[PDB]
Amino acid sequence: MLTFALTIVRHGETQYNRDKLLQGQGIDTPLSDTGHQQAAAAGRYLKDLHFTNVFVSNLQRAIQTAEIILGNNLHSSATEMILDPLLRERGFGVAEGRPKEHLKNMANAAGQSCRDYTPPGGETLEQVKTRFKMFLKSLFQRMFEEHGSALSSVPSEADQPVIAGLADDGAQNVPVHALMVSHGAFIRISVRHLVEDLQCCLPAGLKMNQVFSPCPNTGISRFIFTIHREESVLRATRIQGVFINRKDHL
Ligand SMILES: [K+]
Repeated sequence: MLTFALTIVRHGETQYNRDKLLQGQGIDTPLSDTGHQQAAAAGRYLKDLHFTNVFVSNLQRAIQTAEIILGNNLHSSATEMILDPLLRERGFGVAEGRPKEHLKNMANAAGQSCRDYTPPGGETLEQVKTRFKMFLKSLFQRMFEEHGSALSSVPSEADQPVIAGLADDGAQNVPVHALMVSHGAFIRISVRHLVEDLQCCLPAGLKMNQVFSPCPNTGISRFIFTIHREESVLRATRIQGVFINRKDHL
């Protein structure tokens, strides 16, 4: 009954990103000069889209990116930025602020692979995914409550959106449109949840290696959700991937 677009953007570069140090929930660094530039370029790229809703993590690097994107936007000045701590980066505990290479050493020393390993004080992959699941539940409820004017009884075929390599791909006739600004590990985990764990459609020519790749700073992804209410429970009946980790603006 409600169809809405979700655009997902990773925050712009920090000095930690540049120096390849792990950045989680505890070190609240700002954008570097490079990050400010990347955020402005993403803001210019998305400037002609109306974001009816905006959600950002509580972390400064993400808040700044969201602020720059909205400042550059030509349609969304009345949209409030909602801070949601559920969008924070995966926690890395004692590994945070150490070279990403140190995490690999810790994994090795502990006998597990980089994928199985969670450092002390850190979050496991399932814990991060649970946060995204909670975010989705909150997102659906908020979109549904606010966009009664957009609700429709008309069902469609799971055919492909128009993807022309432009900023509005897949959203040309989708007026309800949320922006989500978050973090690389969180987004990667979230994308895999959407694609693998849920019923999901992916367009012609999109390689799975791309779908599951790490997101660059200000890399942009897009999904279209169709949600239904049954027994007062909201559920996604269709999730359509449009593009993943796009960085044409860079
Ligand atoms: K699936």
